[PDB]
Amino acid sequence: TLRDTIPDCALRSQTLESLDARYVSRDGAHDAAVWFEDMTPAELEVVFPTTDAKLNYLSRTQRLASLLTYATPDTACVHGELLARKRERFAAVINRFLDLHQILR
Amino acid sequence: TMGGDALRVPFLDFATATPKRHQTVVPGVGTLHDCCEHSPLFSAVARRLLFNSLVPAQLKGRDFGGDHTAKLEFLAPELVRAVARLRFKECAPADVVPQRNAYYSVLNTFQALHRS
Amino acid sequence: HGEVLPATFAAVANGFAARARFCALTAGAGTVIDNRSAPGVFDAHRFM
Amino acid sequence: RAAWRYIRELIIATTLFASVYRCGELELRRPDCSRPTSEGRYRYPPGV
Ligand SMILES: [Zn+2]
Repeated sequence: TLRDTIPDCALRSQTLESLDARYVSRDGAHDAAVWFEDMTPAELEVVFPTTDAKLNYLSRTQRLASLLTYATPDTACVHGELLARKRERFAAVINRFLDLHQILR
Repeated sequence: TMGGDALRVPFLDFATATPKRHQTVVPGVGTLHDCCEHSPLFSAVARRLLFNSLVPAQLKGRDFGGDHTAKLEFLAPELVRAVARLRFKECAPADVVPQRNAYYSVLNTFQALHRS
Repeated sequence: HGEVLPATFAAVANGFAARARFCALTAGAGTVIDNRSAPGVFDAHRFM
Repeated sequence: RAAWRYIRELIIATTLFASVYRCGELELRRPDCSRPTSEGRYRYPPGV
């Protein structure tokens, strides 16, 4: 009793809105289940087999994407300037963090 | 003497599609994916609603709601009547046998601090 | 002669005797849950 | 050194398990103890 949506649909040649109107938006829809399918692909678990490893990659690619979009002619975005300032300050901070410990010796 | 109602809740064995190699156990709730521990937006709400039971009523404040700390644990009556008719799946038997043990054991270290 | 050798010999041998005795006394017990074979133990190892 | 490492891992894992899952007690024991009584009885108590 109280079946899920995956035993309900059984057909996947359609658009999302049709299925919405046919299974979840009908007045007679019993809607008596909540079960989120596992969407991670095995072709990705076999290489990143750890939530920490799946999060480090998910953050590295996020940083890459945020670098690529900010690097017709508007160019007047505060986020590009913020990323530039952050990169410059990070470079200048690591600069005075290796030399400072070179001096202390 | 027994504290609040947040440290006595039943199982609520909803479901999970994640392998046991990943799932973690947040106290007070069931067993969820591991990604729910690196997200403070959840691991700071599911943990504050627990310790909001150990806190006595003389320490919630001065105008905090009669029965509970409304600023943390309050659901409108419409939302309570709406989530009442929400029903999760049911855990598989071979999976509910150890899930209930993990749940009621990760909670014992709280019903044990409330006594010491 | 001194009473050292036949005392330290016993004191040393008793440890290994007890270890080999505990290794074989538990094999004959009630329900054994030997987990040296791992068909489905990786999940419960990584979770814990 | 590789044995000291495994012993340290076992001890710290047992401590953290006693701290997290308060249900268990986990008396970390050794089989070399428990010398025998009057005759053929060893009475190994619970533990790991
Ligand atoms: Zn912008």
